[PDB]
Amino acid sequence: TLSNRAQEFNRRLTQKTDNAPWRRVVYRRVDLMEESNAVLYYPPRPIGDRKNLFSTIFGLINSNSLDVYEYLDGFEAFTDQYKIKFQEFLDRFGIYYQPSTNKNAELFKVADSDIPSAEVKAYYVKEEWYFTPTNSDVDIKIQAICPIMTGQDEFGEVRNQPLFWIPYENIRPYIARERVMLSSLNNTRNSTIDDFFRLNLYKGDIVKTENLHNRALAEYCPTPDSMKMESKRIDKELQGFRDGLFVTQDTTW
Amino acid sequence: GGELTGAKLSSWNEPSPFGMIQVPRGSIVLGNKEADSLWGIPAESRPISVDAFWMDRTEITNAQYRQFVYYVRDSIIRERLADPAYGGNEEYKITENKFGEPVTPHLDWSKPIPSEKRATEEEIAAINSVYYTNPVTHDRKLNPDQMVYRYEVYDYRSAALREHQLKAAKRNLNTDIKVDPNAVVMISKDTAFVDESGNIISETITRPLSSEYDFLNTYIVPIYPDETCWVNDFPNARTEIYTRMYFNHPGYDDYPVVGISWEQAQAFCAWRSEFFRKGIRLPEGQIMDDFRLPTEAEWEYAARMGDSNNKYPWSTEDLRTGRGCFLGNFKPGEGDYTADGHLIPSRVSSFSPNDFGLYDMAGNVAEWTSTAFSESGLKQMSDINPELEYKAALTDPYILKQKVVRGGSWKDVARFIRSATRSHEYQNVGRSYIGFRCVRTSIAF
Amino acid sequence: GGELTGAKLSSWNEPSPFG
Ligand SMILES: *[C@H]1O[C@H](CO)[C@@H](O[C@@H]2O[C@@H](C)[C@H](O)[C@@H](O)[C@H]2O)[C@H](O)[C@@H]1O[C@H]1O[C@H](C(=O)O)[C@@H](O[C@H]2O[C@H](CO)[C@@H](O[C@@H]3O[C@@H](C)[C@@H](O)[C@@H](O)[C@@H]3O)[C@H](O)[C@H]2O)[C@H](O)[C@H]1O
Ligand SMILES: *[C@H]1O[C@H](CO)[C@@H](O[C@@H]2O[C@@H](C)[C@H](O)[C@@H](O)[C@H]2O)[C@H](O)[C@@H]1O[C@H]1O[C@H](C(=O)O)[C@@H](O[C@H]2O[C@H](CO)[C@@H](O[C@@H]3O[C@@H](C)[C@@H](O)[C@@H](O)[C@@H]3O)[C@H](O)[C@H]2O)[C@H](O)[C@H]1O
Ligand SMILES: *[C@H]1O[C@H](CO)[C@@H](O)[C@H](O)[C@@H]1O
Ligand SMILES: [Ca+2]
Repeated sequence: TLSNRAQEFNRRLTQKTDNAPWRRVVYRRVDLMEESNAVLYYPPRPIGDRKNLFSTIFGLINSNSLDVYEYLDGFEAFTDQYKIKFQEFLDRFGIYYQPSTNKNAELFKVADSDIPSAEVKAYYVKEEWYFTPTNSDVDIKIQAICPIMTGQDEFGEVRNQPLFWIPYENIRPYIARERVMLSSLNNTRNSTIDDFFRLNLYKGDIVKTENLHNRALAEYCPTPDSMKMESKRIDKELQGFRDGLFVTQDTTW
Repeated sequence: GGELTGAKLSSWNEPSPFGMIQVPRGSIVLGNKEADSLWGIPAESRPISVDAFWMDRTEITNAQYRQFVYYVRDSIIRERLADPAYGGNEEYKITENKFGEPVTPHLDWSKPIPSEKRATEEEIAAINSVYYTNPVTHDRKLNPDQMVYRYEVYDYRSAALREHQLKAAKRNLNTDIKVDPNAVVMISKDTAFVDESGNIISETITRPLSSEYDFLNTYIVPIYPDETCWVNDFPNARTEIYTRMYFNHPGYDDYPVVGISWEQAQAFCAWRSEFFRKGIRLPEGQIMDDFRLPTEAEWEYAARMGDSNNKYPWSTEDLRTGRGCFLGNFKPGEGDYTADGHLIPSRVSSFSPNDFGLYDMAGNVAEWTSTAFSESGLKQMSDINPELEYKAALTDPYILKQKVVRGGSWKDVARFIRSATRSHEYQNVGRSYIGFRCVRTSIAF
Repeated sequence: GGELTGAKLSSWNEPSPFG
């Protein structure tokens, strides 16, 4: 389908972090109920050929065109042992489905009202900040994303269940073609989900960081205010690394 | 032997191009750090560094492009004169030297073309073969379908890629990895030719990498300006006068050329490089760089005078001088193009230049760059000499053939004449508000 | 060849219409 020129260009447009002298993995929670974050949310339910990010993910999974992996509590394993079986996901999260009319591009039959495109209201983003050795610049590479269904908790209270991990390389080709609008004040669909992620237009709070104890911010920040404070502290650490890289604004000479 | 002296090379001579100013190496933060918040467009900024280069003082004018058009016309006429089909005069195509040794056939530009009044029937037919007369209006103009320019470009960067080494053993310096004998590298190139029927056949060839010819791209491009743009760009307007006179009136000679597509601009740059090389004497070993369209990073650096505090190609943050005179030719008022004195483009150098010495980097006509357009293109380019180069395949989707445009034009609002604003256009599309200027890498120490 | 001069056109005379 793709031409040779396009393949070469795409392989030239991939970020490489192989020999980076510095690295840092950060797990952020992106809330779709915020402006500049609802780009992944609109439309909550499909409008003709318009779907939000989770609708596209669910559609690709309905075919055999997307491999997603189970959300484990502590680590990410994108191996065949953890590959998600679609059949034992709808029953697990109670999504109504029927036998399909054709096994091609359709594993089952799911109505739009069944698909939690509007209930999925948050995402997990696994960023990797890296320092390029040849260029001496700091960049961010997205490793994986994970939708969070916000369905009500049984017996009361709200329960947020992460669904599964989507390796970003697996979904990148599909989300580079669907144009979206990046604002409510300008409805032109002049961008894509891939541009939204590559430009780091999402705003999330750091919920985890790759450390030597495998600790998550929740394990030592009881109150939400403390969690926000810790996220601010870690963001300050990253920005301070970037600032300390360079000395062109030091006037103590 | 002895001590370690140096094997100095032979001193070269650098010819400073005419009509060009020098832009020094430096750094700038491309983009703006604040957004409008009413355009709904997030602000993107990226610091980059560029090397020194020569940049055209003004945008290419109608006469400057007419020189290219006239060269193409004269070359085609000479090719037809020394042709049995039209004429047959061998004196217009040299095939042997003064000693009889076979050589590369080429045109004899010394002998003048026959004058129409003094030309014979065959010469007159050859001369008229490149013209076209309207049967209704009886107007004789150069045939756009005959004004085609042929040129080749060698892809030095692709040939230098490690994955494209002609020897398989040299494509991987990791000794742990053994070079597969079956491994094949697929390369794409462009070729074009004129068939016996006279139609131009252009194609993208994909084949295994085997030789240096895999890195040569050949183009035959119709280069006559698209004058109908004036009518097509503005429905329900009386703009056919410009479609008839803008490129053909002597009073518009110094106005920027419009209706030129990205491919035609590249062809003009190649012709300019060849023309410049033909008329200079270069010592053995001397190597020069060719004229080219600027990169969007280079253009933005030159427009803002290498200063990150400038939004426009002038120091002040306003759009008028202290006396109320506008600093460029754009659309300042609602339905009010003429507030600055000009409705359509104006004569180049009608306003004050840059600190670098460049005119009309804001307004007049927006200018082609060599960068392929991408929404996240600023993040995907390099830190040094940033460039996003794409040679689209012919059978590629149309969406992949967009190139970045910079500067703003006579029909743009003040937002789009800001040096950091990016527009785009398809590579085969010409507009009545897009021109271009050329750049040349300068070897300076 | 040489540098990029211009291929100028032949100047025209503009008549001023009567009345
Ligand atoms: C003039 O240009 C038009 C294109 O606009 C050509 O017309 C095309 O081709 C004709 C046959 C068809 O009607 C259409 O396809 C049409 O689009 C037309 O043929 C002319 O260009 C051609 O002839 C030129 C010429 O005879 O001067 C060529 O000039 C250049 O190429 C020479 C190739 O050897 C080159 O010589 C070489 O380099 C020099 C520096 C020296 O080392 C010498 O020994 C080498 O052989 C000339 O210097 C160039 O000027 C032109 O390439 C060619 O397309
Ligand atoms: C682009 O490609 C077409 C062919 O697809 C070229 O040929 C034209 O197309 C045909 C259909 C028409 O009859 C004519 O118009 C004809 O001229 C066209 O000119 C363009 O050619 C360019 O690309 C070629 C390519 O990529 O194949 C270049 O390489 C070819 O020419 C070389 C000339 O030396 C040739 O090398 C010679 O032959 C080989 C077998 C070997 O003996 C070697 O030592 C010889 O020098 C290459 O193998 C060819 O591939 C071509 O030069 C270039 O203009
Ligand atoms: C809130 O306070 C607790 C206790 O000091 C911290 O662990 C947490 O990081 C946040 O600052
Ligand atoms: Ca301009």
